[PDB]
Amino acid sequence: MYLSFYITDTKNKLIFQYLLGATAPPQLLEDSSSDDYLDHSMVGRDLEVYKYFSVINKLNYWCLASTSKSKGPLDCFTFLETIDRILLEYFDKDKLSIKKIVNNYDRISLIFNCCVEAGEPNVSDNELYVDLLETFHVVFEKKKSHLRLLTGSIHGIVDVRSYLNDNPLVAVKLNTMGNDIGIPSLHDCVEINDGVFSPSNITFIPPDGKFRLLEYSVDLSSQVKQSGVRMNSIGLMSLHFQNGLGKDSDEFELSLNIENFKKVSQVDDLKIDLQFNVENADPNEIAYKIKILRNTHGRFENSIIMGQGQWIFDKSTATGTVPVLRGCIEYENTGPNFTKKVDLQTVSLEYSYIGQSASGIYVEAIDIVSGLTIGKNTKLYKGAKYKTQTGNFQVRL
Amino acid sequence: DLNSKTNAVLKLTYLEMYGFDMAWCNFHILEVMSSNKLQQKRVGYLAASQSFYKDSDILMLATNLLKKDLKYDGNNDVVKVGIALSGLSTIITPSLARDIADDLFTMLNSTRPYIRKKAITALFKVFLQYPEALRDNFDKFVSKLDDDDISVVSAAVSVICELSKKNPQPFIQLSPLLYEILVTIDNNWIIIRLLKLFTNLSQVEPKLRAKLLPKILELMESTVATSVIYESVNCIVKGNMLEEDDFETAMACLERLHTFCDSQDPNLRYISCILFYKIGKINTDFISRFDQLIIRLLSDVDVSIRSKAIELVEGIVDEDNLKAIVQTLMKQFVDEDVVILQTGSIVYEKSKRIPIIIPENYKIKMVNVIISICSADNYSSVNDFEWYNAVIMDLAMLCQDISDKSLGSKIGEQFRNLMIKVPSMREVTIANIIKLISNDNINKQLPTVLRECIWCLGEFSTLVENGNDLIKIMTENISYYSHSVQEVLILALVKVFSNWCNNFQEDKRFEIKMVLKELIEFFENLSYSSTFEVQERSVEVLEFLRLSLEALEEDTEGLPMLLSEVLPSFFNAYEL
Amino acid sequence: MVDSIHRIASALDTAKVITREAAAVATSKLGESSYTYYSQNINPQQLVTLLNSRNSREVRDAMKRIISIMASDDDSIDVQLYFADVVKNITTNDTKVKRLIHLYLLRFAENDPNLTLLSINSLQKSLSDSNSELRCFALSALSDMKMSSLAPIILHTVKKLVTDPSAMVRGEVALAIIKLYRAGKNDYHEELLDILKELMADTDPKVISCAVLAYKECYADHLELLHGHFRRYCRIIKQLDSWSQSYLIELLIKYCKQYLPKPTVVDKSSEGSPRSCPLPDKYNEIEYPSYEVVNDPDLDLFLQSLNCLIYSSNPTVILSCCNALYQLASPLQMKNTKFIEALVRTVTMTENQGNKEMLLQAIHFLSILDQTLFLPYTKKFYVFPKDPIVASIWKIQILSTLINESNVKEIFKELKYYVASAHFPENVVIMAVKSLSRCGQLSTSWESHVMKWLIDHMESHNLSASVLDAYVNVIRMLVQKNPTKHLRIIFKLADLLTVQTSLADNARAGIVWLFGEIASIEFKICPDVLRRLIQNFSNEGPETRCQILVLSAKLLSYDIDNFKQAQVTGSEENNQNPPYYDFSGSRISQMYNAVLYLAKYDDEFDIRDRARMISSLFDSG
Amino acid sequence: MIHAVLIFNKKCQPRLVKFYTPVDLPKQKLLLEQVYELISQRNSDFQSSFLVTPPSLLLSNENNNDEVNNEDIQIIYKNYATLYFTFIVDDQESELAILDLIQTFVESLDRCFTEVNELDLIFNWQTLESVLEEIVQGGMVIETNVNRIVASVDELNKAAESTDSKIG
Repeated sequence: MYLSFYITDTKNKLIFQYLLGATAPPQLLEDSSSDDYLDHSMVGRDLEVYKYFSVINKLNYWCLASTSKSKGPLDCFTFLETIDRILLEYFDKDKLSIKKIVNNYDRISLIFNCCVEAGEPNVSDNELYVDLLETFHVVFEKKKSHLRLLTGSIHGIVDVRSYLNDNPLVAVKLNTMGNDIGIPSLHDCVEINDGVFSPSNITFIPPDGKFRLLEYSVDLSSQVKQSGVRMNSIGLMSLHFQNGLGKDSDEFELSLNIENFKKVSQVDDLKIDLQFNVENADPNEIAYKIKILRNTHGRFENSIIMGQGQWIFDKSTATGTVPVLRGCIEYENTGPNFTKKVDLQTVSLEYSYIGQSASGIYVEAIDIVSGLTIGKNTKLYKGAKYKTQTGNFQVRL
Repeated sequence: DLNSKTNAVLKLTYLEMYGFDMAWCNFHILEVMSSNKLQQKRVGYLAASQSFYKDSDILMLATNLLKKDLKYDGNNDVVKVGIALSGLSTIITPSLARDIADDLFTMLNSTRPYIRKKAITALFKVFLQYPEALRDNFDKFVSKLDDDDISVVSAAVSVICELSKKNPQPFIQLSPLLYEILVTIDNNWIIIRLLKLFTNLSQVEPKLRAKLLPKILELMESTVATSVIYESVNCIVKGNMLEEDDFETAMACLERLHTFCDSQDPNLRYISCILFYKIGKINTDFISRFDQLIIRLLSDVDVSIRSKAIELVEGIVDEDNLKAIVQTLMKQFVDEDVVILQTGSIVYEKSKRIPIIIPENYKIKMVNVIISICSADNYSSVNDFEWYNAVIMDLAMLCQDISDKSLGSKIGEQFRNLMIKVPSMREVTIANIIKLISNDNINKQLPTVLRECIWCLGEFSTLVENGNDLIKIMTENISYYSHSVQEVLILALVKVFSNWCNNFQEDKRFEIKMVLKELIEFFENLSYSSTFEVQERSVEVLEFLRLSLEALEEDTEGLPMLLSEVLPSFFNAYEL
Repeated sequence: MVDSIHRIASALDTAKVITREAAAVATSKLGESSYTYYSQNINPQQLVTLLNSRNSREVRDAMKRIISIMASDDDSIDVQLYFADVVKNITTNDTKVKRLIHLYLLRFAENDPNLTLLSINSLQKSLSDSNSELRCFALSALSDMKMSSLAPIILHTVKKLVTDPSAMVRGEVALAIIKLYRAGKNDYHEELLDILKELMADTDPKVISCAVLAYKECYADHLELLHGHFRRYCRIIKQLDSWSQSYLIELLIKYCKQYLPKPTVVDKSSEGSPRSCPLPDKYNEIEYPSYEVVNDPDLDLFLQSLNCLIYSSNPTVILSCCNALYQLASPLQMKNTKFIEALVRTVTMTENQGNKEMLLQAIHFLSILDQTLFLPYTKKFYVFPKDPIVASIWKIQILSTLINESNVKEIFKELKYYVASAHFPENVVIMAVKSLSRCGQLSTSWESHVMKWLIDHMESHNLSASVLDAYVNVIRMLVQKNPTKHLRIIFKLADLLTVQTSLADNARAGIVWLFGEIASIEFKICPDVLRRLIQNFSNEGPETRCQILVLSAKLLSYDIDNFKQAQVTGSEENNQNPPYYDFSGSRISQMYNAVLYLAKYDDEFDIRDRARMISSLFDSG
Repeated sequence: MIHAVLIFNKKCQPRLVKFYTPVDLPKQKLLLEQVYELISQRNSDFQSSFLVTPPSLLLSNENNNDEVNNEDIQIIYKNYATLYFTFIVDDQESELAILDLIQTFVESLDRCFTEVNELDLIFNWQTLESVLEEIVQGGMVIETNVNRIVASVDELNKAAESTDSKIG
C-alpha cells in the first residue's frame, strides 16, 4: 500500500511531499486558517484508492498524507502529527513558517520514511532556568453574584533552558495548592517516571535544546471545584456590569485582582478581548465606545467596529498588584434598533503568565540529582520561557 | 519645467491606472493641461479623463481648458482636438456637456478624419448623458456620416449604435443612413460593426431587420475577413431574425460556416462548430448537412472541439452513425483519453505517439452520451448489443479512475436499461457485473454501480447459474457498502433466495442452505447500520432465511411449500 | 478540484524546493534544484547520477531524493535501480548512509528476493559485527523485509543482539524478532520469546518504542509470550515521555486483539484483579487465567496506563489512549469508565482547539462503544461556545451518548442553551437533535425534560429543514424506548407536521415513519396521519416517496393481522372481532391504494416494488 | 468594444494593456494571468493563438486546453516571435473586429518595430500604445490601413522627440 505525505503552508502552497512505498500515482485548504482543516481527496478510481488524506497545521505549516485504502484516516494523521512535531524540534522552533519548512524539506522526508518501512508505520509516535509560563483561559458563568468557573483552561508550558553537558536529573516538585494537580504533560526530554514520581512530581533529563518541560492543562472546572477556588484574582475576574447607564453608557468594573497570582510570576501580556455580544445585536447596533479603563500597566485600545475591547496588560504587572480595569462602555448607535441592552456576553480574558503554574503546578522545589553540589558545574539559567495558549477565557454573563 | 511635467504626469497616470484615487490627481493634471504643449495636453487630458468622473471643479477646470484648446484649431490640430475631445467626452457634466456639444459640433467640421472620428466618438459619450445636446447635434452627425473617409463612417455608426442602446427611437430614425453607409464600405471591421449595430437596433424594430437583412448577406458575400461571416450568422441567429421563415438567410450563413470549419484556425473552427450546434438545436436539417464536419472534428485533438462534437453527436445519430460513433469513441478513448485523468499534461501534436487527449470532464460527458445514444430511437439497433454491454462495462472501469461519481451513476442506469432489453446479454452482463463487484476497485467509489448490479441480479437471478457467487458476493461485500447500496443489496438478496428455493433444482444444492445461514448473520449484522430503515430490512430478511433453512433441511422438494407457508408468515409477522 | 490543488502544491514545492536544491548543491553537484524539477517532472536518472557522484554531501542528497520520490509517488520510479546502488552504499561505514540505506531497503524489500537477500546478507554480517549502531539499523531493515527465508538468519542474529548489552541494539533487536515472526514462525518462536523479554527491559525511548513497536507485531500470533514481556512495556509507559506513551498505546491495541489469552477459567483473584490475569503457562507460574487481557500486569497495565497517560494531562496520549481503548475492549474493558473519564478530563482540559475536536471525536467513538461511562464527564463537554460547527456538532453527539440519570438534567439544560444561543448552523442543530434522542434512550427519569426541550426547539426556534430531519429521527428514537412519554410526543409531532407541509424530504421521511412506528401502541389513530401524508407524496423526491410508502405499508401491517382477520372481509372472522380489528381494508386501503399508485409512478423501482408487494400482501389478507 | 488589450513579452511580462472601459482591475488581471498561463501550456505550434472559453474553462484544468473564459469574455491570443498579444473582448464586439484589430496591430508593430525586443517595446511603449488607441477610437479603427498605421507611429515619434527628456 502506499502512503504519501505532503506538507503545505497556510496559504496552501505545497512545501513537501513524500511517497512511500509502493504504487503510487480548495475550501479545506482555505479554511486552514483554521488551524486544523485540509482533509481527504479521494484520488480514487475503483482501484480504490483512497485516498486520504490528512493534514496537519502547526505554526503556519500544514502537512498532508495520503494512504491508499484501508489504514484508516487515523493511522495517516498520527503519522503526520509525529512528523510535524519532529519538524518543530528540529528546526528549533519557534516557527515553522513556509520559509523554514521549505528549508528543511529533506530532513522532513527522511523523518518520514523512518516512520514508515517498518513496516509498519512505525509508529507514529551549564545553566538551568525554569521559566513557568502559563496561559490561562477561563469560561466563567455568572450565576447568583458568584462567577462560577464553568471551564477553564490553563495551559501551562514549563520550559527549562539548559546548558548542561551530561545528564544530570531534575526533580521538580509541584505544589498543590491542594487542587490535585493532575496532569503535567512532559516534553520528549522529560521523564515522569511512575507514580516514583507521583503524580505531582517530574523529572527531566538533558537534551541539549530548550525544552517545554511540562505542559499542564488544568481544566479549572474540576480544580477550582476540588480546590474551591472562586478565582479570586485571576480568572474570576468579577466583572460587574453596572447599569446606571444612560442611553450610550454603561460602567463595568472589572477587577483582576492578583491576589492569587502573588508567585505567579510575571504575566507577559493579558489580552482582554471583551466581546460584546454582537452576535445577537448586529455589530452596528453595537456601536460601542470604551472610554476610560484603568489599568496601572498596560494599554486600552478599542476595536469598536468590530465590536471588540482589547486591553493589553504589559508583563510588568506582576504581584499582588491588582490591575483594576474599570471604565466605561459607551454604546454608540447609529441605529435606534439597538435596544440599550447588549446582553453582556463573554468577556474573554486570556492571561499569559509567566512563571507560574497553569494548574497551580508551582514548582516548590527543583532539585538536581546527581551527587552534584552547587557549583559543581551546574548553573541556574535565566530565560527558559514557557508559553501556553489556549482559548480564551469566557465569562458569560 | 515641461519635460519634468511630462514626467510627473506619467507617475500620476500609472497610479490612476491602478485602481487608486483619481480625484487627488486632478489638480496636478490641470496645471499640466494649462501648458501650451500639445503633448502635455494629451497626457493631462488622459489623466483627467480617467478621473473626472464626478469631481466638478476638476471637470470645470478641464473644460474651460479643453475649450480654449478646441476652439482654436490648433494646428496639430488633430492631435489637440482629437485628445481634447476624448477627454471632454469622457467627461460628462451638464454644464460641460453643454459646452462640449457646442465644441464637438465645431470639430466635426475639421478636415482630417482623425479629428472627425474623435469628434464622433465624443458626441457619443456626451449623449450618453444629456439629451438636449443630442438633439441639437443629431443633425451634424447626419451630416458627418456622409464624409468620404471610412473610418469616420465607421465611428458615426458606432455612436448611433450607442445612442440606440439608450434611445432607440431617434435612431431608429437614422437607420436609413446607416443602411446607406454599410452599402458603401469596403472594410471588414466596419462592415462587422454596422452589422452589429443593426442587430442592436433590431432588438428594437423588426422593420429594420428586414431592410438590413438583405444588407447583410450581400456583405458577407463580399468580404472575406473571416468575422464578418461569423457576425452575419450571429445576427441571423439573434434578431431571432430567424423565426424559421428566414432559414434561407440562415442557410447561406451556415454554408459560409461550413466552409470556414475547414480552415486551420481553431478559433474559427470552434466558433463554427458552436454556431452549427446552435443552429441545429434550431434546425435539424442543417445538421444533417453538417455531420461530415462534425466527424472530421472528432479526429481533431482540440478539447474544445471534441466536446462540441460529442454534443452535436448527441442530436444526430442515425444507426449506422451510432454504431460508428460509439466505436469510434470507445476507441478513441482507449486511445484519446488518458492525459488528464492522469493529471493534466498539456497537448502535443508532435510526439508522433501522441500524448493523448481528454480531461476528466470530457470523459464524463462521453460516457453520458454513449448511454443516451444507446437509449434513443431506442438502439433496439445497436445491432450488436454486445459491444454496448462491453462498452458500458469498460467505461465503468475507466471511470473508476475518474471519479466523479456522476459518471459512475449514469453508467449504471443505462446498463440497467440495456439489460432489461435484450434478454440475451443478460447473463453476460450479470457475470461481468459480479466480477466488477468482486474487484475491489468498484467497491471503492462505487456504490451506485453496486446498486444497479444488485438490482439486475435480483431480476435476473433466474437466468443466472451461480446464483451463489452472487450471493456470496454480496454477502461479504456487504460491510463495505454505502447505506443505499446495503439496502439494495439486502433486498436483492432476499429476492434471490426466494426465487432460488422455488427454482433450486439445480440440486437443491446444499449451498442454498449455507448461503441462507450466512445471509442471516450478515443481515443481523446490518441491523446495526446507522439508518434504522436499512436495519429492519436486514432483520426481516434474517428470519426468512432462517426459515428456509429449516425447510431445506428436511427436503428439497418440500421447500417451496414450506416456504410458502412460513416465510410469508414471518415477514408478515415482524412487520405486522 | 482536489487533484488540481495537489498539482498546485507540487508546483509550489518545486518553486521553493528547486531554489533550495540549487543552494544546497553549490555542494551536491549539485542536486539542490532537482526536486523542484522532478516535483514538476523529476526523474530516476538525476537520482542515480547523484549517487554516482563522489561527494558525501551528494551521496547523502541523492539518498534523500531517492527516498522522497520513491515516496512521493513519482511512481514511475523503478525501484530496483535504486536498490543495488544503495546496498552497495550500506557497506560504507558511515552511519548516516547506513541509515538512509535501511530506510530505502525496507522501501524495496517491500517486494523482491534477490534485493532482499542481498540486503539481508549485508545485514546479517553487520549483525554479527560488534557495532551496535549498525547492527540495530540493519536488524531493523531485516525486519521490514517480509520473508520467511530470512528467518533463521534474522533469529540467530536477533538472539545475539538481545544478548548484547546495548540499548540501541535492544531497540532494534525487538523490531526484528517482531518483523521476523510476522513470517517464519515456528522455528523461531521459542527463542524469539525468551529474548523479547530481556530486551523490553531497556531504558532508552528509542529502544522501548522499538521493542514495542515490535511486540506489536510478532504477537499478533504468539501471544502467550508477549505477556511477560508486555509488562515492562506497560510500566515503562506509565513512567515516560508523552510521546513514547502514544506509541505504547497503539501496540497495546493490537496485542489485545490477539491474546485474549483464552478465557478458560478467568481468575479474577490474581492481582489487583480485573478479571484476572494469567501468567503464561510456559512460564507456569501458577497459571493465572487467561483472560489476562483484561487483568494481568500486561493488559491491565495497559488499560490503567492508558488511563493515567490520559489522566496525565497530555491531549495526545489522551486521544491515542482512547483509540486503543476502543479496540481492546471486550466491551467490559470500556465500560471502563476510567478510560472515558480520562478522555473527558482531557477534552475539557483541552484549551487548544485542534484538540477540542479530537476529544470530541474520541468521546463520541467511546460513547459509541460505551455510553454509561462518559457520564461523570458530560458537564465537562458542555459545549465550549467559542467553537465551530463541527465542534458543536460533536458535543451534541456526546451529550447524546452520556446521559445517565444524574447527568441528564444538566446536559439537557446545556443543549437547550446552545441551541438557543449559538448562532447555530443548521448542521449543528441537526446533530444536536440526533443526540437528545440518543439520550432518552437511556434515561427515563429525564426523558421528559428532553422531549419537552426538543419540541419546544423545533416548534420555537425557527428551525432549518435538515435540522427538522434530525429532530424527527430523534423524537422517533425516544418514542422507541420511552413509550409513556411517547404518546405525548407523537401528539406534538403530528401537530408539527401537519403544519409544515413544506417539509423537507428528509423531515417527511422521519415524521411519516415515527407515526408508522408508534402505531402499535395506538394504531387506532394512525389512519389519520397517513392521510396527511399521502396527500403529499406526489409532490416529493424519490427517497421520501420510498419512505412514505414503507410507512403506509407498515402502518398497514401492524394492523393487518389487526386489519386482516378484520378485512379478510366479511370473512367471518372479522365481523368477529378481537380489539383492533380495526376498520380495515377500507381505511388502510384508501391509504395504500394512494401510495401504491403513487409509487408505480415514481421512477425508483424500489419504491414501486415495495408498493407492489405491499398491495399484494395487504390485499390478499 | 474592446474592452482591453494586453501585450506580453516572452517572459510573460505584460508590457501594455489597454482598457477601454472600466472593468474591475482585479478581474482584469486574473484574466490576463490565466491567459498568460494558458499560453505557456500551449505548445509553440498552438501557440494558441486563442483562448475562448466556456466560463467553466475558466480555468478548469482538466484537459489542459481548458481554455479560458469568463463567460461573456473571449480571449484572442497572438504569438509573434517574442511577443504575445492578447485581446479580451466583450461579447458584443464581433471576434472578427477583434482579430483584425489585432492582426493589424501586430503587423503594425512588426512593421514599426521590426525587431522588437522587449526593450524596444518598452522604450517605445508610448508609441505602441498610441498605435493601439488610434486604432480603436470613436470605437473605431479609423485607419485600418497597415500603411498609415506605420506612418502614424512616426508622427507620434516626432512629437516625443521634441520633449525627450520628459520622454525618453
